[PDB]
Amino acid sequence: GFKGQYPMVNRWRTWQFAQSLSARTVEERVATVRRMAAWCGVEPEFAQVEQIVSWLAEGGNWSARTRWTYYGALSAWFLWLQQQGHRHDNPMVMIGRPKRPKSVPRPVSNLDVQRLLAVRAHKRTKAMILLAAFQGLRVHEIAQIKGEHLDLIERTMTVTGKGNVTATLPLHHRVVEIAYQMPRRGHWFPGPDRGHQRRESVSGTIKEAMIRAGVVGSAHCLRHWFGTALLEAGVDLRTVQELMRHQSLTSTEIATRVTDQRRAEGIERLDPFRTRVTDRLLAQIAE
Ligand code: NA
Repeated sequence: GFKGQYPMVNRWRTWQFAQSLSARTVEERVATVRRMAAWCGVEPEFAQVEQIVSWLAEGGNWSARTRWTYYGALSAWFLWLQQQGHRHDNPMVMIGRPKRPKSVPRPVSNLDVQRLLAVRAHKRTKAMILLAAFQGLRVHEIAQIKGEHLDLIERTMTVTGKGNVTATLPLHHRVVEIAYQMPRRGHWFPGPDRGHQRRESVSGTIKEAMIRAGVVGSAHCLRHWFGTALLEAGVDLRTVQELMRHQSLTSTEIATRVTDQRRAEGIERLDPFRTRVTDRLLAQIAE
C-alpha cells in the first residue's frame, strides 16, 4: 500500500515545478530517484553512499551517457535534501563523477553547406571548403595539396591513405572545376611551411568561413558531412569508408582500385541541394 510511496520525492517534484522546470526534466529526475530507491530497497531520502555506489555500478548495464545523467539527477536530489535542511549530509560528495560521455556536436547540414558555398570569398578559401566537404580531406591534407597531385583528365587525385601508403581518390566535379582555376603544378596554398600554408591557417580559414555562413562546426565537421551526405545519397557504407580513407579499413582496402568505378559513381552523388542514416551507420564513419 505505502511501499514505493516516497512523500519527500513529491515535495521535491512540487518544488521543481515552482522553479519553472518542465515535466520532461522533472519526471525524468523523479523516475531516476524512484528507480534507485526501489532497486536498493531504501527510502530515497535515507540512501547511503554504498547503496548509491552499488546502484550506479550494478543497478543496470548503463551506457556512459545514462550513468552520467543518473548521477546528475541523484546529485540534484541529495543537494536539494541538504539545502532544504532535511538531511545534514550529502552522500554524493563521497561518489566520484562517472566517465563524462562524448558530447555529440551539431552535424553540418546540407543547408549549411549551401550557405558555405554561397559566401563571397577568395578562391583559395573556396578551394579549402571544397576539398574538405567534397573530397573529405583533413586540414593538413588540404594545406599540402599541389596541382601535380591531381589528374584532371582522369579526374583523380593522389593523397595519403593509411600510414605512408598512397591512395587514389576520384574527384568530385566541383573540385575538378576549381582545380582548373588553381595552379596545375605547384601548391594551391603557398606559404612558408614546406612551400605551403600552415595547417592551422587552413583550419582558421574554414572556421571563419563557417561563422560567416552562419554554420557551427569546423573543417573536421565538413569531412563528416562528406561521409554523412554520401550515406544519405545511397552510397554503401564500405564505399563511403574507402572514399574517406577511414582508418577502420586497412591501407590495402583503402588504396585498392578494384572498386574505382563504385567510388567514382559514389562521390558524384554528393549534392548539398538534394538514404536513411542511423546512429549505427554514423558510428561506422566516426573518428
Ligand atoms: Na537545490
